[PDB]
Amino acid sequence: FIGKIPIMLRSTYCLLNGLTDRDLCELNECPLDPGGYFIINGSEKVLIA
Amino acid sequence: YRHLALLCDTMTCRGHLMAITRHGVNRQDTGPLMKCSFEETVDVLMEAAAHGESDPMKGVSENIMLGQLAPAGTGCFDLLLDAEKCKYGMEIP
Amino acid sequence: MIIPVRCFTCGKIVGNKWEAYLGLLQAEYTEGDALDALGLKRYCCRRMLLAHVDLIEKLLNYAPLEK
Amino acid sequence: EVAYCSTYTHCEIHPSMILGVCASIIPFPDHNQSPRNTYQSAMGKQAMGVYITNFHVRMDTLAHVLYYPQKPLVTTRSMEYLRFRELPAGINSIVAIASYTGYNQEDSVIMNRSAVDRGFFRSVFYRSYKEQESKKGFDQEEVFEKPTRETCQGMRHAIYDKLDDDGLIAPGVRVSGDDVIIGKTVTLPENETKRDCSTFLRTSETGIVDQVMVTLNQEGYKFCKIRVRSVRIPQIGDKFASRHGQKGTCGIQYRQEDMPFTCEGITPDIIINPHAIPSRMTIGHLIECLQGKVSANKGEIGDATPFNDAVNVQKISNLLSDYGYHLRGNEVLYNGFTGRKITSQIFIGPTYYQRLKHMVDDKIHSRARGPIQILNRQPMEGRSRDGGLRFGEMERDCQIAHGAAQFLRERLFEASDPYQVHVCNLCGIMAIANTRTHTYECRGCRNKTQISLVRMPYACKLLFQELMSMSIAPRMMSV
Amino acid sequence: MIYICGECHTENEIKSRDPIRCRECGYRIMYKKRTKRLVVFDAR
Amino acid sequence: QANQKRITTPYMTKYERARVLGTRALQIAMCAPVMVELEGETDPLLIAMKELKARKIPIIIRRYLPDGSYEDWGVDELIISD
Amino acid sequence: MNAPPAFESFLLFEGEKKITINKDTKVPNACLFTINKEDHTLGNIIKSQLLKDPQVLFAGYKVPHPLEHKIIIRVQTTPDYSPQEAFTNAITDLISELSLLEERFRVAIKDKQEG
Amino acid sequence: TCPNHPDAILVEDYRAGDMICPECGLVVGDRVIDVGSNPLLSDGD
Amino acid sequence: SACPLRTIKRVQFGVLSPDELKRMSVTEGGIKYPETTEGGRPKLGGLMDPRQGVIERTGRCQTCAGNMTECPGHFGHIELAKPVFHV
Amino acid sequence: IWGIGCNP
Amino acid sequence: SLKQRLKGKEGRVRGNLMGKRVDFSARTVITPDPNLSIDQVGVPRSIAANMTFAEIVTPFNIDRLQELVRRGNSQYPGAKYIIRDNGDRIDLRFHPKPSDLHLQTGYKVERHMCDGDIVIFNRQPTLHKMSMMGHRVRILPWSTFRLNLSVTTPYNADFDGDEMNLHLPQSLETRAEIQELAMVPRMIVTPQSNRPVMGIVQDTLTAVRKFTKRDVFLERGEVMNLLMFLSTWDGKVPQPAILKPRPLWTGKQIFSLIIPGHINCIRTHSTHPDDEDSGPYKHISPGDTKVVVENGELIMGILCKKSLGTSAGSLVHISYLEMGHDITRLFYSNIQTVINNWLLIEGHTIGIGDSIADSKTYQDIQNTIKKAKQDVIEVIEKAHNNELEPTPGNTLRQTFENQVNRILNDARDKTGSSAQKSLSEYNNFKSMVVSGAKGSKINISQVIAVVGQQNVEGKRIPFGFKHRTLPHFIKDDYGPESRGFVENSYLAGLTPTEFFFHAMGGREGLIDTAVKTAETGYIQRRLIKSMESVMVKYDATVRNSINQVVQLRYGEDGLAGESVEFQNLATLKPSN
Amino acid sequence: DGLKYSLATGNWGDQKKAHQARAGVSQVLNRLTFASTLSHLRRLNSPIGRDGKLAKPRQLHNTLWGMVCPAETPEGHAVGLVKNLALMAYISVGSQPS
Amino acid sequence: PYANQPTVRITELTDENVKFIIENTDLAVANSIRRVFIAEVPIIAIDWVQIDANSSVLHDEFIAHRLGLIPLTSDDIVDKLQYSRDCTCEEFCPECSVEFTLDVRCNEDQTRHVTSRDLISNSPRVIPVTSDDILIVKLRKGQELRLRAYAKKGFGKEHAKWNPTAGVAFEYDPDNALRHTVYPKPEEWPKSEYSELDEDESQAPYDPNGKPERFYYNVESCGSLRPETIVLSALSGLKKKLSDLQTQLSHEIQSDV
Ligand SMILES: CO[C@@H]1[C@H](O)[C@H](n2cnc3c(=O)nc(N)[nH]c32)O[C@H]1COP(=O)(O)OP(=O)(O)OP(=O)(O)O
Ligand SMILES: [Mg+2]
Ligand SMILES: [Zn+2]
Ligand SMILES: [Zn+2]
Ligand SMILES: [Zn+2]
Ligand SMILES: [Zn+2]
Ligand SMILES: [Zn+2]
Ligand SMILES: [Zn+2]
Repeated sequence: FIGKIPIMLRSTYCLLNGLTDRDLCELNECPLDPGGYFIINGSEKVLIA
Repeated sequence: YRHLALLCDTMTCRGHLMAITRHGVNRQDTGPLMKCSFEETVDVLMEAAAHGESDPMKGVSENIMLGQLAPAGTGCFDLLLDAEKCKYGMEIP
Repeated sequence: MIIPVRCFTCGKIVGNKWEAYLGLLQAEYTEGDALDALGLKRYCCRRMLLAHVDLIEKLLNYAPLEK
Repeated sequence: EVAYCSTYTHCEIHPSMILGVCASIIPFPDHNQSPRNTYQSAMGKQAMGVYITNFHVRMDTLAHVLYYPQKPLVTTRSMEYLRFRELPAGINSIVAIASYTGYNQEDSVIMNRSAVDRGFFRSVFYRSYKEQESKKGFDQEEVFEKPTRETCQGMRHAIYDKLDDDGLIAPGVRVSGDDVIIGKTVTLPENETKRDCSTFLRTSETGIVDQVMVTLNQEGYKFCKIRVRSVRIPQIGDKFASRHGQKGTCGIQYRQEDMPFTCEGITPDIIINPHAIPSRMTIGHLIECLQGKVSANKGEIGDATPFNDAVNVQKISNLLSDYGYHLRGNEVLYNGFTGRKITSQIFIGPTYYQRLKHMVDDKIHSRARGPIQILNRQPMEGRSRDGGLRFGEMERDCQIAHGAAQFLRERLFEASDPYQVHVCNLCGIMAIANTRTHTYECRGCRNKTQISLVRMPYACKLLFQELMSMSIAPRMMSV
Repeated sequence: MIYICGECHTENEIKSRDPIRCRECGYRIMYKKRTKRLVVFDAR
Repeated sequence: QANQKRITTPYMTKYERARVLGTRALQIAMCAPVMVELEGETDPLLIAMKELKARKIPIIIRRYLPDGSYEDWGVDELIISD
Repeated sequence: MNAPPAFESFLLFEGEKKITINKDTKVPNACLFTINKEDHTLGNIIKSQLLKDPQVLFAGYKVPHPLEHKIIIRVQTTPDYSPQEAFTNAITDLISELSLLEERFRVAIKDKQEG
Repeated sequence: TCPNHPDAILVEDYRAGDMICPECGLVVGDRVIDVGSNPLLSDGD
Repeated sequence: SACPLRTIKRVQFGVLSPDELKRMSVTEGGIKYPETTEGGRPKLGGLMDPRQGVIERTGRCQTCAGNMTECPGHFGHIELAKPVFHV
Repeated sequence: IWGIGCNP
Repeated sequence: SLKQRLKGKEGRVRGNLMGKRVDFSARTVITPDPNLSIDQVGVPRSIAANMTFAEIVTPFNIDRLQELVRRGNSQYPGAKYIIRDNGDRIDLRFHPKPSDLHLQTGYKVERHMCDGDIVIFNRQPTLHKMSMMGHRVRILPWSTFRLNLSVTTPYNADFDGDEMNLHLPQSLETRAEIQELAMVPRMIVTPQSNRPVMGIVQDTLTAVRKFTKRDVFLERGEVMNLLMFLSTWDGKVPQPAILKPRPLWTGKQIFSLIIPGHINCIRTHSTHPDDEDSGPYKHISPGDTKVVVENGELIMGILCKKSLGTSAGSLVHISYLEMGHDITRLFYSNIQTVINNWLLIEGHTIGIGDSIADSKTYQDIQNTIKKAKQDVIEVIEKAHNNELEPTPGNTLRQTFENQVNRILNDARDKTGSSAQKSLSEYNNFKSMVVSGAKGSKINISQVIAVVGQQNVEGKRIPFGFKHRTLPHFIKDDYGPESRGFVENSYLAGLTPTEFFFHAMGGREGLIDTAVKTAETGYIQRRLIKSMESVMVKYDATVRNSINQVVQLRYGEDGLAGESVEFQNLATLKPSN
Repeated sequence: DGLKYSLATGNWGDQKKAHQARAGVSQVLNRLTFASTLSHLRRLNSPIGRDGKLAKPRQLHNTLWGMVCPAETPEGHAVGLVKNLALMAYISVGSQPS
Repeated sequence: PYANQPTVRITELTDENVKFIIENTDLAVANSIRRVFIAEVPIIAIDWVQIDANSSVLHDEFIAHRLGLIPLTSDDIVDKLQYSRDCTCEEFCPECSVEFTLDVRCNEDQTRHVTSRDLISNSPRVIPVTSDDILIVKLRKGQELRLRAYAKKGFGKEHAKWNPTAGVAFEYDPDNALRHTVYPKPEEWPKSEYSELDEDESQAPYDPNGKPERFYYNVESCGSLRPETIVLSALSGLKKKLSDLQTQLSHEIQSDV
């Protein structure tokens, strides 16, 4: 174990990846949510290019 | 024309072209606090302290800083009470 | 989120017509024909049913906070 | 054709794809002035709508959700991929471009009060407050409990009855401004009991608690989030904008009887001044009104893709002529107050209007003898801290131009930071002064007789002392 | 002092200074139940 | 200066009118006797305006010339700018 | 937060007079009527009926401010007629017109149904 | 410390920041709240 | 309060004399202690000197009964072992 | 947006 | 560091001494109110309740202040505090003993702000002296500051989310200073340009043009209603201009009652034909232009921006110069009220019907564009053959750009003129442009005929790609479309390439606005700091703080800038 | 901690060294409206300083056709320095040149 | 100097619509009648809601607003009912209010549509215009809504929930003959449904002597009141307003003299 890497939401390594919209509703996550943001310290942060 | 002429007269009053900058304005022999309010600030104060300069306190900004009534309009004059007129007239209350 | 009672401009009750509008659309009526059948005549009333977005179904997808 | 290029190597899929996400919601963008499209791109980010369908689960600060979002009657084809239909932000509104009472002048807007009563542009504002029970202190423990005035030496006179045993107000309880949302107590080391550490509602929130949650945060300490819900009926200060860069507040609200009415009985939900259109050249607004009238009568959502060449104003006008209205969209209006036909025929049609986050209730502030800063002993800054507005240097220059020396003096000395100091007459440096002892003495002179009282702003005293700390001597001599 | 649980929606009474964990599920996200006092809502 | 050889304007300046009316009204608010009979006027500023019209305000304006001298013009002597 | 209650538009608060009659000094035989908690509804009918009267030289109504709730009605009549008399007579005439209209509307209703 | 009220508890106020005698309303202390304003790790440094 | 109220008519600027600094400063012997806290809170001859100014919004400084408002603060002096140029 | 002599 | 604290902006020298945050100040969104007078401002009740003005208890006002004290903070016309002679402050909110509520002479009751309380109103940035004017207070039942529409022009404020700051003077002396120096009616005329700052604007200007037309005839009841909103009416109905067959007043006849006193003024309407003055019908103007006011009565003419706007010699300017500031305030307010109530009868609108023109006009615009494109092609072909001769002082590239721009500009202006000819009398774009309320002939031309050439950095659209403006155009294309000419109007809709070029031009406009704000702010501050202390002494010399004589007399003639007027010498020009 | 700190603070670098850190990256996502969320995710930030008023980096360039939205830019002190991608634009992820 | 004698012809009379023509009347009177239709005809609607449990997705105030907008049958009881301010009893009593109670829970898997039919009134006369149904809220399984509501008498000047009418159509001079509206191009404008002109002529010739008369109405109802009853109640209420004015005016006239 060498550390922890923050995971961008709905990327391939996120838990929400490849989940049907019903399953996203079961996790109380919106199907229409774009993803692409990190949840760091409880707040959604977006890396501006 | 009054407003243009006044700026032209202030810039050329001293006999040398006074730029409206920190250099030209601060070089003129105004009060050190008034110079302090414009741009240079601390450096002006240090020089004034070194040379023992005294602020005449006739400027508007200097009076505003110390909380005194400005020499501007409504402060140019000093009102005095007229005792003789107070005696005259009908003093109802 | 849900069909508004009482169309804003005039005040005709339009909240009872949303399910009928959807059913008529399922019956292959055109949207204008469905609006005509429902009795909505003024364009203010037709705006309500034609432009409504029923988000309450999407909200109902989520499991209840208390069972 | 007439030969221009015979060597094309690539072709555009569609020219409307040059626009971005926010510019794609603009209907008929090519018929507007460019700065107006730029302005709408910014205003659309600030519009109110259902931001996400899971908003009930989420506990976010500053979340606004509109009661009755509607999808545009005149929509771009690229809006489908933006999911704007799924989560709309705005309501189609019967908009009349007219001068009615002068309350729509400049950019303001006359709104229908009866429509507002029926749910038009009504929203909810959720504010979440977070508090953490921190035990990290060596002898300080920020326990969650209901503070008691007798038990706690430190306390405040705001209402503490709302708090339950856990120190957290229950959901469903109305909270007015300056009420205790969360009650927390720090145990006080007895150097030789309690300094109050409750959290208080932002002034004028006036909401009802929606959800109260108690968890453990990342640090493992007990974490509490409380969400307060406030409904926001539109007022005469709220800011409303269309999709064509036309922004404005609500000048006044007239009831349905007072609003001008067509022969059919349709009264405009929103009246905008005709003077906004010409200088700004937002013709897309007018074409959207015409297409919206046609769409509402026909029953099909209008197409407003930027570059079509199949949709022209003339075609829309003929379509509207089929449905029994004037082809250019004008309608004969009747004055609500008197009933007489307005001599000019007013341009009425449905237009997608948005509600921006900027509201008067959040932007109103008044200050009068409030708390002062520590360093300058001047009034605080910001609405949250009851801060006074700054009387900037440009403001003082205007007052100098006026010749209002005494108003300038009040505003810059007496209203902000009045103060008194004692200054030695022999040496300008300030002198120690014991008012209660009535003995006033100056160090460095061994002189007590020659001391004078001087009234100066506290900021000026601080300036002189900071000069003294730099070894400069600002000797203020009364003579 | 009855906390509804997020995961299993079962009310659990929790005393003061007691760990916030729902029995029968173990979830640590609790919601306080709706107050008993009633609020008058104007339909306006 | 002497009462003779007054060089300042006979007309009352706008700033002098403002300060005289304000000062006299502050005096009236502090229960100073009022020369002019008031016709049911309670606001101190309005009573001061009435006194100014009657030229009975008991204030003498001291105008400071830039050379350092002063000329004392009574409010009555000055012509009201109005 | 500063929004007035809705009932304030039509409910007289305690100590408020529905009608106050103040004469107009500028012109003879002119009175200025102030009606509290009323709107264009009553004002327009009263002004119209006053204008129909041959002895009324001037009649107009004004809402001083839309946010406030008040009507100011100025009536000027010829000598041998009083503005107050003109106001009372206008109200009687409007009441008579409305009563006749009610009777005829009821008759029209009864005729339309089953006829 | 209300002068007319020996041993009187003065209620704190947030609007103006002063302690006020509750039985007479006298303002004792004019603006005496102002703003009113890691020790664990190491010590004084 | 007994002192007459006066308005400054001239502000004289000059470099502070070291002797005048020594006489004027309430602290005697200089600031001998880097630490700000002695006896728990107050450190005499330290950075936070009770004589130098009012602390904790309720205390009174030693020199005058300031009560956090009346006291304008009082200067202290540090006697540098070897002289240093002023920037 | 008009011409070279006007505005952009 | 100490120098760091003092030196920078927001330091003690400037951020805490020259300017500082102040008490008794309030801020909220501003919204329109045509019914309020020029000097009045509408204050919300909460802002009025928090702000308090201390009143000294006198034998005259002891009863009124006692009632206010009894009401307390809760009831709106109440008193927040009582200040005793000793300086003790009795906060009435926390229970005061019934003994404390008793008032005696010398106590200072801090009443809530009431109607008629003078305040200072400010909008940042405070560019000029008219940006801070004293307003009387009128309490209205909503949460926005409400000011009259004419007062918007001095503040440069519109009601699209703007905000303003409210400062309440706390003493009778400073209140009198504001009342007699800074009130809005006192500053109608600026000394900067010896013109009136405030003029009739927006709906009232547009509707005053229509009201003052010869066509407008008003029946008896409409005249009643319009006279009802005239505050200075004598109570005497003017004799109608048309006694028979039916009594019908004219718009000019009613506006003559608005005009203050007896004001004599001659101005010309915007659409005044140039040849009219020389030819016959000079005094009986065929188009009803040449506004003439004799004995304060509008004999003839159509009012517009020139007559009632912010220009020298305007009717409002002559009113201020002749009648005084108070009557002029009433003049502004009465124009607004009466004309705005007539606009309910007449009405104004903007629709697509205004943008659309006749088919013949569209064909003419298209033909002008066709021949212009042909001319540009001919110039290009001349340049390619090297037949073009360089203009002196210019390179061949510069002279080619000059000639091409001249051709395109001439076509643009000609198409605009054709569109402007097409406009009918009823056209509302023309109503607003002619009245001067908003818009310009350029905007009409762009709406109807041709948007025009898009220029960036003073040139046509540059070759961002290698030798071409966009990938769709062919390399080395100096033609009209390629370099930015937008042939289509806004109504017709821009083609995609024209859309991008138009966006480039608009971006240049936005950037210029953003840059100009900062640079102008710095210049203004430096000028003020250089000339702040200069003033007119009682010698009437203009001297600085050092007492050095800047000018022996102010303006070299010792006169103030607001009183002066433009005049012709009439001895200079004529021959011997 | 390094990754979390750089994301949370918005400074791109190490906690101890802020001299080479670049601020403005990793902003909090705007959730006022779904449009705001989408636009915040699809955003470009030009590194040119806001304080500098030189107008060359701000002007719309011909090469931004179809890559960057022409209309959507913040109006104020950042005109043309913050840009949004067009709808069809796709930034290249990267590949090996072997 | 006396009131004109008006006449009425009812062209159409349905359950939700009344068309009538008022003739020999002034424009001010006709417009005021139209105005009273909208804002001064009393109706009973819900104004007080106490929500006991609300597990629905819509928040409590949302439900209260939707409940208020629901029309309630007030044909005859509205005259008997007194305004809550008039009633002597504290808060609400059967004489000054009508009590509605709603209790719905979704235990089925299928979504439960809470409709106006689920509102239950203690008074038989006042029912939510049910004799589809207005959808108050939709409930998922395990979601419950229980509330108690009281309905008060009021008119549309207070709130739009008390607006009897849907759309009041007012038109006079159908063929422009008084030239109250000046068409820039007369031909383009569509002819009115009440227009008597032939297709060739767009406008009637100007009549200088004519004044507005023969006003055309079309009053549509929400079902709260019979469309005939709206018109009759409006005429009666305007008459009552004028009579109250007359009483107060007589008091002032006598007091001054
Ligand atoms: C008209 O001038 C005003 C003022 O000068 C003041 N102001 C605004 N921003 C700034 C700023 O950054 N710095 C400084 N110093 N002042 C500033 O705002 C200017 C205009 O800006 P705008 O051009 O956006 O006004 P629309 O034309 O857009 O009005 P719509 O139709 O929306 O109501
Ligand atoms: Mg603005
Ligand atoms: Zn409708
Ligand atoms: Zn000394
Ligand atoms: Zn559980
Ligand atoms: Zn006490
Ligand atoms: Zn001290
Ligand atoms: Zn009862």
